[PDB]
Amino acid sequence: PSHSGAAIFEKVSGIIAINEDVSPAELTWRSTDGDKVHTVVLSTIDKLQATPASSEKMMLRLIGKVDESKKRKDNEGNEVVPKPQRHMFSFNNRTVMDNIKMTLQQIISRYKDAD
Amino acid sequence: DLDESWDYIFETT
Repeated sequence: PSHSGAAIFEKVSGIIAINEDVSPAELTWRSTDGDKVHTVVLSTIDKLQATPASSEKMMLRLIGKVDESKKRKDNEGNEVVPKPQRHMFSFNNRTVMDNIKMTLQQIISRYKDAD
Repeated sequence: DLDESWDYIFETT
């Protein structure tokens, strides 16, 4: 029961679990009932963004890193061909939803500066 | 039509 919070993905009520055992770590999400489960590494994330506390609909959003190796954004105009990754999760509490974002900020901030 | 709006709710604050 270390590092976890009620996270609803794809309109599915489930609990999320962060694993900081490895460098890139791992964020597991299992349905509350028990049937659907998804796993996505947090290291892949690049930026963190969520809805304001005032917003009646409490939800978080995670943006992945862009591919600045093959993709090209022209020289003066930006001609990006692909698009960055962006996944959001529905929560039912500002405290829990805040515990996830606050943690994700440290996971990436520690792996983004360390390199 | 609430798909595009979904990006705004997360984009801005």
